[PDB]
Amino acid sequence: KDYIVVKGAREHNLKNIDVKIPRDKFVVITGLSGSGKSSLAFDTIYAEGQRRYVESLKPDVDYIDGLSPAIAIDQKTTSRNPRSTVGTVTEIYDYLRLLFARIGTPHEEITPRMFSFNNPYGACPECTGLGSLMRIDPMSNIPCPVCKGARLKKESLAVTIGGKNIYEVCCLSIGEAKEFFANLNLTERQQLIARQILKEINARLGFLVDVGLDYLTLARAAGTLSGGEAQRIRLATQIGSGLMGVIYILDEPSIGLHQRDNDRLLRSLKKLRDLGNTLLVVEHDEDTMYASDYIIDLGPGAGSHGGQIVAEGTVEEIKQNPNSVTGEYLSGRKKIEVPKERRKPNGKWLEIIGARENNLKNINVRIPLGVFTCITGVSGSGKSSLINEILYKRLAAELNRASVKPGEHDLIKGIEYLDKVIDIDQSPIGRTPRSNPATYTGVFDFIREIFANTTEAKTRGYKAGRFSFNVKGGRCEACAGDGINKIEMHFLPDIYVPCEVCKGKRYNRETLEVRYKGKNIAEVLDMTVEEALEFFKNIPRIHKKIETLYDVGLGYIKLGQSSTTLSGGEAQRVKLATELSRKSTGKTMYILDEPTTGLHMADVHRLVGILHRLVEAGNSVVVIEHNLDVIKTADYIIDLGPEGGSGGGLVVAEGTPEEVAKVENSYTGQFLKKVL
Amino acid sequence: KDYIVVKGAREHNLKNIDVKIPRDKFVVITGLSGSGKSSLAFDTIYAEGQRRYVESLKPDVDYIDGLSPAIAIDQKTTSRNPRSTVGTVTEIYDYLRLLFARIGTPHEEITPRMFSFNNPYGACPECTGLGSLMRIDPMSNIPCPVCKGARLKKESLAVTIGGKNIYEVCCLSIGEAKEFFANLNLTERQQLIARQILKEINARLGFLVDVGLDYLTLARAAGTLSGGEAQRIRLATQIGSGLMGVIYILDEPSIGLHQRDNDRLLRSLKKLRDLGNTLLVVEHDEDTMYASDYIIDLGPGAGSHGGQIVAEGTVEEIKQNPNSVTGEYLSGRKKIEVPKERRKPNGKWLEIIGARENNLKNINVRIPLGVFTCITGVSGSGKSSLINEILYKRLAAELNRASVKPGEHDLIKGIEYLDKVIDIDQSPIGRTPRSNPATYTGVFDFIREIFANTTEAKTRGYKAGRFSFNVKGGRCEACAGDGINKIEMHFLPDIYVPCEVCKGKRYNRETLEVRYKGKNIAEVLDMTVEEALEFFKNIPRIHKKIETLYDVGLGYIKLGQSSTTLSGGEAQRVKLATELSRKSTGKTMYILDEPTTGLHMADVHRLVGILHRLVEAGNSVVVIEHNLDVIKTADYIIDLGPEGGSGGGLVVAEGTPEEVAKVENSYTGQFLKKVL
DNA sequence: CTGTTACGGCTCGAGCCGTAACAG
DNA sequence: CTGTTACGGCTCGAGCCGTAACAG
Ligand SMILES: Nc1ncnc2c1ncn2[C@@H]1O[C@H](COP(=O)(O)OP(=O)(O)NP(=O)(O)O)[C@@H](O)[C@H]1O
Ligand SMILES: Nc1ncnc2c1ncn2[C@@H]1O[C@H](COP(=O)(O)OP(=O)(O)NP(=O)(O)O)[C@@H](O)[C@H]1O
Ligand SMILES: [Zn+2]
Ligand SMILES: [Zn+2]
Ligand SMILES: [Zn+2]
Ligand SMILES: [Zn+2]
Repeated sequence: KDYIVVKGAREHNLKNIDVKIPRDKFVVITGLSGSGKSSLAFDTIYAEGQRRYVESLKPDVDYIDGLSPAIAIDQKTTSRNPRSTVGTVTEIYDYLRLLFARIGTPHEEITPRMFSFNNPYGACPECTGLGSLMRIDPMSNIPCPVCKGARLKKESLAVTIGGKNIYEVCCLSIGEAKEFFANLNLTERQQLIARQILKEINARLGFLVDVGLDYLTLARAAGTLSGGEAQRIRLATQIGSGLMGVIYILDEPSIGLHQRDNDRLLRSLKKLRDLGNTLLVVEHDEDTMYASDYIIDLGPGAGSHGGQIVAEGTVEEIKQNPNSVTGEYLSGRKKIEVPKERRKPNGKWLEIIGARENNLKNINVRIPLGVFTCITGVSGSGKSSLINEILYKRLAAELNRASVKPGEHDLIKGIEYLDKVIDIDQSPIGRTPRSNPATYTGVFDFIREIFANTTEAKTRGYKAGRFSFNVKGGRCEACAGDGINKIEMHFLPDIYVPCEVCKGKRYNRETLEVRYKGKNIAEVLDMTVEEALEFFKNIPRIHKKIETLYDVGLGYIKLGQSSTTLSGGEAQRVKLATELSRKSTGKTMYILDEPTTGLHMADVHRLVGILHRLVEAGNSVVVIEHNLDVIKTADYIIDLGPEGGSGGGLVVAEGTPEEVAKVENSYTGQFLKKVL
Repeated sequence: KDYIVVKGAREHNLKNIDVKIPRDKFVVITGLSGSGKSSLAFDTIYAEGQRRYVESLKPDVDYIDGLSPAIAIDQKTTSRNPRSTVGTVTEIYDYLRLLFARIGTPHEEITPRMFSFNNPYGACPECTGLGSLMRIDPMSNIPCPVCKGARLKKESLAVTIGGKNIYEVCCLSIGEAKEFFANLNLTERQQLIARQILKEINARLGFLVDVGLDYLTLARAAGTLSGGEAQRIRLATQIGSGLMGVIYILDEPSIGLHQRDNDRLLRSLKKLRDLGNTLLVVEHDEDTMYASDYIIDLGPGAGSHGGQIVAEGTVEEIKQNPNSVTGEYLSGRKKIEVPKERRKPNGKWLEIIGARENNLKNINVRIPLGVFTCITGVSGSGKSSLINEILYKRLAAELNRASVKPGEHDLIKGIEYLDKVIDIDQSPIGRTPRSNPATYTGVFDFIREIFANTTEAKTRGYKAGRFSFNVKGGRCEACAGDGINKIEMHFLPDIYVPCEVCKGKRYNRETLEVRYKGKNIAEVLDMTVEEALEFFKNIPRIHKKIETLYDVGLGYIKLGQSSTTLSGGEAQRVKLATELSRKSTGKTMYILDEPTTGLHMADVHRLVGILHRLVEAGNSVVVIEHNLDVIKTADYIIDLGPEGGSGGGLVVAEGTPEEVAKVENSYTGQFLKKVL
C-alpha cells in the first residue's frame, strides 16, 4: 500500500518498535549519535529491500509491508577502475561522443564507437585507452607520450566542433562547459538532427551544477575523489537516470557542503523525489527539518537508553512535543551561546611560505598558536589540500619523523613551537578483536592492578598479567581468548558461534573465582561507563579516566565492546577522551577534519565544550568545519575563496569572527553577520 | 510518468520502432516466432531496467522514460546448491521453524535457530545439514544414516505439533499440508501468540496451490525441477514477497501447464499485478489475450520481414485490424480444421510392461505404430517420466547402443519393429562458430560441388574442399576462418571485432575471384532461404533441400548464420527440416517434448502440417502436447491421471479423440468434447 | 548417386597489546 | 608515580565437420 509498516524490529539495540513510514514523501530520521536511527534505516529497510530484489536474480524484523527496491547513497569511496572518469560515471560521455559523431566536422565514416576509449576502434594503441602508462621507477604513473593523456587515437582528435575537440571539451569545468554548450550556434539541420542530445547534455550539466559540483572537470578520474564529492556525483547520476518507484536512503547529504549550497541541495532532493520516489534522509541540519513532510525522532538517549520512537509528525508537532530532544533544540529552549570574551594570540604564529599545492595560488597564511582556529570557505576552495597535504604532513615529518611526501610548498616557519602533532579522524581504532575502549584509554592496566591487589590474588600468587585476555595462562585455552570458535560447513562460508567452554566469558574457570567488591573481571568488563563511574568512586586513578570517558558522551558504551564494531563517531570520541586523559605540555597540535560529521545538536554542544577545554588546557586546535554553530564559537577564522576550483585558492578574510563578519565579499562573513 | 516511452530501438532486427507501453497494467506482446518480440522485451527493457539498478549498487535504444527495476521470470534452471529446497526457496521454512520454536511441545530453551539446517546449532553433525552423504562408489548420493535424510540433530526432532515433527510436516504435499494446517486446533493463548505466523503460512500455501503446484513436497530439492515448475515456484515466491513498483517480464507462463489451470494462473497473474506492479507477459494462448488490458502485435512476418508494430490496442481493436496476424486467427478467418478421416493402427503395438518409475502405479500401456500419437494428462501426472526416463532411454539403448540407465521398468515388447529413435528438442545444434544451417542440412556439400564444377575452378585446379571455411588452403589464414579476431585490453575482458584482412568474408582473396551465376561463395552464404530457392531453381539436388528448409518456416534465415546465435525454435525447425530431407524407411520413431513451446497459431498450424507429412511418410510420431489445437488433430490419445502427484500415475482413457471425449471422468475428454 | 562407418582434426609485511628497562 | 623507548608476540576429455573407403 502507501505505507512501509514495520512491526517487531529488534536489530542491534532497538526496543521492539513499530513504525509506519509514509510512502512517496520526504522523510527525515533524527536522533542522537548511537540512538539507533542508522541501524533502523540501513540494517532493516535497506537490507530487506535489497535482499528481496537480489534473491529474485536477514533483518531481525517480523514483517515489512510495501517495500520497493532500495538504493543506498552514502559516503563510501572505492578505487574503481582507471577506465572510469567523472563523465563516464555521470553518463555524459556517451552523449558527448554521440554529438561528436553526429555533428562533428573532420579537420571510414565517423562512428559513435570511434570516440570511445573502451573499444579498440577508438582507443589509443599505446596505452590501450587508459590514458596513463604506469611504470615502476627503477609504480609511478606517467602521462602517455602518444595521446598526451587523451586516451584516444590521433585520427579521432581531428573531429572538432566549435573549435574544440573532444578532449578540450572534456577538460573544461562543468559550469564553463555548460556555458559553452549553451551559447553554441548551429544551423537548422544541425539543431533538428541533434536536439535530443543537446537537451540531454544541458539537463545533465544543469543537474550537476545544481547539486554543487560546478568546479569539477569531466576528465578527472573518479577514483581520486572525496566522500562528499562522490556522494553528490551519485545523487546527480541517480537524478539523471530517472528510476521510478525506488526507495532512496541518504546518510547526511549535507556533509562537506557550504551553507550557501543548502538551498540548491534541498531543491535537488525535492526534484529527485517529485518524479515518483521516496527519500529516507538521515540528516541533523536545522534547515533540512523545515523542508520535510515527516520527521521520525528516536531516543531519548543512546545505546541501551535509546532505540524507542520518542516523537513523530511534522516539524510543528516535533517542536510542540516536550520529551523530544530535537524539538527542544529547534524551539530554542536549549541553544549554543556565543562566548563573550575570546582568547587572543600571544605572538606565536605558524606561517606557511609558498603553498601552491593543487589549486592554491601561491599564498602565505599565518596560523595563531594557543587559540581555537577554524577554517571556512566554499566547497573545493583548497582548504582541505592546504591543511592535510601540506601542514599536517610537514608537521608529522618534522616531529614524528614520518616518511610521507608533503605537498608543493617552500617552507614553514614556527616548527620549533610545537612538540607533537595529533590527527583525530573517524578511522577505526582497531582491526582485530583484541582491543576495546578499556585498553585504549589505558584504564585496563589500572583495573588489572586493582584486581591483583586483593587477598585472594596474593594467596594464589597471581600476577597483574593473569587478568588479561591476551597472554597465555589467564585466558581461556580452548578459544585462545577470542571468545568465539570457527565452524566450517560443506558448502557455506565459515560461521562463528560463542565458545562452549567459556560461554563467551573470555577467561578460564580459575580466574573467575577471584572477586573484588563482589564482581569478577567479566562483570567489570561487561558494565557500562555510567555504572563503572559509581563502582570505582573510591579509586581516583581509574576515576579520572572513567570521568574523562563519560565527559565525551560515552556513558552508554561498555568497556568490553570490541573495537571492530565501533562506529566512526565512537572511535572519534574514544580518541578525544584518550587525548583528554593525557598530560598537556602546552605544545600539542590537534587537527580535525570536520568533526561534526553525524552529530546531533547536543553532540555538537558537547564537542564544542570538549574542544574549548582542550584549548584552555594550553594546546592549539585547528579544525575545518562547515557548521555555523561551531564556527561562531571560534577565536580565529581563515577564509579561503572567493570561489571553488581554478577561481579559488586565495585568502578572502582573516581574524576574529567579528572582524570577518565585516567583509562584504565573503559568504562566510555574510552568514556570520546574520547568525550573530 | 505513467508510460514507458521507447524511441529509436534498433536491437537485432527491429526497424527503428517507437512504442508507448502503459504502466501498471497487464500488457501482452504477441507475434510470430522470430518476429522480434523477445528481443524488444528482454534485450531492451529488461536490460535497461537491470543496468540502471545494478550500476547504482547496453541496448541500442535512444532513450527510455519511466523505467522501474525489472525482474525476468523465465524457464531457466540452475544446479543451485544442496542447501536449497522447495520450502527454502518459497521462504516458508522460516515460518515453519518459527512456529515450531513458538508453539512446539518437546517430547537450553527452544530457539528458532535450533530448527535450521543452515546453522551449526541445529544442523546434523554427520552430514553437516546437507541431508545426503555423497560418496564415490569404488559420486553416488546416499541418505545420511544418522538423520535419515532429515538433515537435523536428533534432539530437535522430538519437538512435535499435532503429532508430527518438522520433517513429517515438510514431507507432505503442499495441498495436504495446507489442509493439515487449516483444521489444526489450538487454545486461545496459542492462537494469540501464533496468529501472524499461521496466517502467513496459510497465505503462502494458498498462493502455491493457486499457481498450480499442489502436488510438490516442501522437502524436495530445488535443483531437481523442470523449467515450468521452477518458473511457477518463482512466480509464487514473487507474489509472496510483495515487492511494489517493479516491472515483471514473463516468457510464456503457461508452458507445460494443463488447460484446466489456465484460469487459476490468470487469477494469480492478476493478483500479482493488482498490488502495484506491471506485467509484460509474452504469451500466445488464445485465453490469455481476452484477459489483457493492452496487446502489442509485431510482424507482419519474421526476421528481415518483421520488427514493426503492426497493431496495438485492446483485443477488440486487434480483431478489427485487418493486417494484424493475431487478429486474423482470433476472429476466426483462419483456423485449424479437424481431420475427417483418421488413420488406424495396422496391428503393431509397443507395450511397456511394469512401468513403475517415479509415481507410476505399475501400469502397462500400448502405443500404436505408424500413426500420430499424443499424450495428455494433468500437470505432474507422470507422462514425462514414463516417456523420457523409460521409453526413449530403452529405445536408445536397444538401437543406438547408448549406455544410459533406463527407469524402473520390467521389459518392452515390439523393439524389433523400429530401426532408429530420434529426439527433437530445443537444445542448440552447435556450440562453436563452425556450423551453420547450410552445413547441418547438408546442402553445403552440394553447393561446394556446384562451385567446383565451374570452368574457372577447373582451370585453377581447385578441389571441392577449397570452397569451405573449415580446412587449411581455402579459408582466410589471418583469422583462421573464424571471421573475428581477439583483442585484449589491460583491465577489460577480451573483445572481438571483425577481421581486418578479410573484412568478415571468411575466405581469402584468391577464392573470391571465382563466381557462379554472377555470385561468389560469400554471396551464396549471405542470402536468405527465400532467395536461394529461386537462385537454385535449375539444380534439383539442392532445390529439394532448400524447399524442405523453406517448408518448416525458415524462409527468413540466412545460410551463413552461426549455430551459436540460433534460438530454440530455430534449432527445432532446422532439425525438423533435416529429418524431412532424409529417406523414410518406415521404421523411424520421433519423440517430441511439447514442440509448441513459443509458437504462434500460424506456426502451430505449420508444425501440425509437417507432423502429418512425417506420419504419412510411413513413420510414427509421439509427442507430449498440452495444446488443444494439436491434440484435436491426433489419431491416438493416451491420458494419464486422474490427478497429479501420488494420486496420479494411472491411465484414465485411451483410443481416438472421439472415444476419449466420451469418458466422463477425464479433464482432457471434457475439454475435447467442447472444442470439437 | 546415396547411405553408412571409420578416421582425422578442430575447438571449448603492518598495527596494536603487553612487558622490561630507563629516566624524570 | 608517570612518561618514554625498545622488544616480544599475535593476527589479517566431449561433440561436430570434412573426407576416404565400402556397400546398396
Ligand atoms: N588529485 C587531484 N587532481 C586534480 N585536482 C585535484 C585533485 N585533488 C583535488 N583537486 C582539486 O583541487 C581542489 C582541492 O580542494 P579541496 O580542499 O580538496 O576541497 P574542499 O574544499 O575540502 N571541498 P569539500 O570536499 O566539498 O569539503 C579542488 O578544486 C579539486 O577539484
Ligand atoms: N527426481 C525426482 N524425485 C522425486 N520425485 C520426482 C522427481 N522427478 C519427478 N518427480 C515426481 O514424479 C512425477 C513426475 O511427473 P512428470 O511426468 O515429470 O511431470 P509433468 O507431467 O511433465 N508436469 P509438467 O512439468 O507440468 O509438464 C511428479 O509427481 C514429480 O513430483
Ligand atoms: Zn596513449
Ligand atoms: Zn572458550
Ligand atoms: Zn545427517
Ligand atoms: Zn581474416
